[PDB]
Amino acid sequence: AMDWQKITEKMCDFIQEKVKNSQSQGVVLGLSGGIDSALVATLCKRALKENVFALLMPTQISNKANLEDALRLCADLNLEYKIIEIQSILDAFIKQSENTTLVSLGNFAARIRMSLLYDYSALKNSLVIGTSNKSELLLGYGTIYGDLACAFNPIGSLYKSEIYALAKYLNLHENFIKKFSYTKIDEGLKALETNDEKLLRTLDPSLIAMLKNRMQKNAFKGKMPEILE
Amino acid sequence: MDWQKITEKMCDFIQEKVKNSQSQGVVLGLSGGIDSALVATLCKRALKENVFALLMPTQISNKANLEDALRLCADLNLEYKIIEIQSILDAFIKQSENTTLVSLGNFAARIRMSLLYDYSALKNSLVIGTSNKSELLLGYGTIYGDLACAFNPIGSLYKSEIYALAKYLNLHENFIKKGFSYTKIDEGLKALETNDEKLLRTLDPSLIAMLKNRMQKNAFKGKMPEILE
Repeated sequence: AMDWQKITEKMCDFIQEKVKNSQSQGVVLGLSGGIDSALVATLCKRALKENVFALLMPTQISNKANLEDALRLCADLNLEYKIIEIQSILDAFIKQSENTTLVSLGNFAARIRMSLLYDYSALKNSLVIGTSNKSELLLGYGTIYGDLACAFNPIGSLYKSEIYALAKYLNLHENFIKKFSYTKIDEGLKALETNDEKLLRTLDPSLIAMLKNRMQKNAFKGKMPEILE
Repeated sequence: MDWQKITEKMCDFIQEKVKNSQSQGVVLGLSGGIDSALVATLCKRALKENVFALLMPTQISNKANLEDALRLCADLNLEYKIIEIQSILDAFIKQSENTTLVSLGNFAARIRMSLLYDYSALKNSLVIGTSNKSELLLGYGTIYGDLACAFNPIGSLYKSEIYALAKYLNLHENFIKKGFSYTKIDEGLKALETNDEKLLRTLDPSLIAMLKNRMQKNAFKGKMPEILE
């Protein structure tokens, strides 16, 4: 357990600092209906008031709780937004692809969202604020140039488990929390990162072997392209 | 300067990235420009059969760029695919609220990077970049567009050096047409980078003011997103 009031203020400062030190007037984020997203949208409204904009980009719109939740948020925060259903763009890429896996579909969709976010950011003279947490950053869940693309990110050093607790501190709607203590994954991640050789022996070796396996093979995502000299 | 040695250094580099990777080879975008063609030439020398190119013009009618790119592929025995992207592009534009030559170009660049990344998964390969140092310093490229790649062998060579190296490697003349010399821009860029206060007083101040103005406002393209701590 830690100091959320102080953490929150630190984050708002940081957000304000990026916008003041920039030629931009505000930020835009993608808002999917997940806890990270909603957290970042909350902080942004606290920090920037009217200068916030969200794109909601599901691939299909029918009856997904995610959209319900996303929209209930936008209305609640008085956040300006636009729903853009991306199946069409996605179909057009798929027709040019020679591979038809789901993984391939997810990667496209992630980069379609980044392209739209960036297009709107030029429109609105704004920065793109990232929403990846430290767990997903260490494990390389994201797509490079996908949801990993942004100008900055206030929550990139908080583990998933910390996100939950922070969200609870800020009274985010319960649907975010539904769908403090660290999970086993987060604790192993944290132990490895802080070389807590002490907790490490406590933990399950098979788990650690996989946590190590992931971060190793996906480290290139946190790095710039290597230019030869 | 010593092209034979530079060539061999680059081939080593390219081989070193593929060996040290889970990947079997590389894939690049091939537009018909000198950088591209140069990189494709190096790749075939370095990796033989393990190279693949995507040619993604926005429209296909009778552009010399396509002729030149295809002439290259056949001549190098490079495996490739032509993907005309105007459909994907129409699909984005339809969701955009800001029509602008700049807006289009950016979508186009990010479409190409998405297809490159998709084919790279398909072929279990890395995406090799093709930006030269001049374009890197001046911030011509699109972030997460043509700036997105795993690595880049030519990112430290100025445009003027590209031309000379190309001439050394006997690239088809159409690339060169459209004892070497640096352009004014490149020499100013080089002078600034290497703090040659000596050549600097030689040069035109208006030029330098602009070179400085560019690199300053586009330095964020060479940097990762800033995460708050």
